[PDB]
Amino acid sequence: ADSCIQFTRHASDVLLNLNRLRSRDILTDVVIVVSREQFRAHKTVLMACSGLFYSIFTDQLKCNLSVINLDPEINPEGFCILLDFMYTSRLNLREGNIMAVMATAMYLQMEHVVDTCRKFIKASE
Amino acid sequence: ADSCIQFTRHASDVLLNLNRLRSRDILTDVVIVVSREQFRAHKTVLMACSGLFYSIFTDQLKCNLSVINLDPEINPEGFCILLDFMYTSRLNLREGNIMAVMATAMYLQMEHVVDTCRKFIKASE
Amino acid sequence: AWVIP
Amino acid sequence: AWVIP
Ligand SMILES: C[C@@H](Nc1cc(=O)n(C)c2ccc(Nc3ccnc(Cl)c3C#N)cc12)c1ncccn1
Ligand SMILES: C[C@@H](Nc1cc(=O)n(C)c2ccc(Nc3ccnc(Cl)c3C#N)cc12)c1ncccn1
Ligand SMILES: [Cl-]
Ligand SMILES: [Cl-]
Ligand SMILES: [Cl-]
Ligand SMILES: [Cl-]
Ligand SMILES: [Cl-]
Ligand SMILES: [Cl-]
Repeated sequence: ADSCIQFTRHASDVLLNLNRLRSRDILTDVVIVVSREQFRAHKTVLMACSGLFYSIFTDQLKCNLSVINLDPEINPEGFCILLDFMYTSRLNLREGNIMAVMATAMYLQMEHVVDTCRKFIKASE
Repeated sequence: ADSCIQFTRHASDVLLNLNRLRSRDILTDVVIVVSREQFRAHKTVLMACSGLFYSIFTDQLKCNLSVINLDPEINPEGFCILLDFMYTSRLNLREGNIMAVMATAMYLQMEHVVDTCRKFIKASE
Repeated sequence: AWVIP
Repeated sequence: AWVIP
């Protein structure tokens, strides 16, 4: 209907609760392995944030896997920063991590993150 | 870190994708039964929006159920309107449905929805 | 909160 | 969009 009212803060309040569930390991259904490191998450949140995870978890075989191994070239700290961004909207971008965050966001297919990384690098040239 | 940047639209863009997954029946993990009607959903979204579903899906036995039956007094249209609100932030509140939406929101423990229903009823007295 | 979207 | 929160 075109006669709906809207609760402004609803989407933000939902995302905060999804991050609380992740913190407490409640109903997490996949482990992402990045070299020696492991990260527990919810497949639906990963798909909602990333073109790579959307493709993986809509595949008729990969949708049922409980472990996904990323390319060995991916930096674990870069992945951790992006997983935190998926669950909070906040990106911890610093001089010391920007190259790893940008390469990881290109692999994960997160376009707006790639674009702000490019802008911050260009400003320092 | 206190040095994070924030993408304003991120939470809203995530919620839109969760509703698209529900529309296409992708990775839905529970059926909610309301008398003769059935509704497919994601347990994590239900818990993030409702005090009743948060209690149900954190229980050591009920967390593993694939079907949940609601009280026979609950109106299916009232439940459908609230499920759509959970996945969109938009509430289709009308003269013809407000009493059923308010009773359903009290049962589901959705406080801000109960509060706007009370305000709209009081204005018509 | 509530608004007209 | 990006802002200082
Ligand atoms: C939240 C964030 N998501 C995405 C950012 C991005 O760069 N790419 C390339 C994505 C590619 C695919 C998806 N996932 C879906 C796409 C279409 N339909 C569905 Cl059902 C899903 C799901 N789940 C999400 C993203 C964003 N979206 C839009 C604007 C900004 N940020
Ligand atoms: C999105 C909406 N959620 C809720 C509205 C509401 O009236 N009640 C009583 C709730 C009760 C419980 C929960 N769920 C949780 C609570 C604490 N910690 C966790 Cl991990 C979860 C989860 N998942 C959500 C709601 C809202 N929250 C805050 C303000 C407005 N709307
Ligand atoms: Cl918290
Ligand atoms: Cl597996
Ligand atoms: Cl992005
Ligand atoms: Cl759509
Ligand atoms: Cl069952
Ligand atoms: Cl609410």
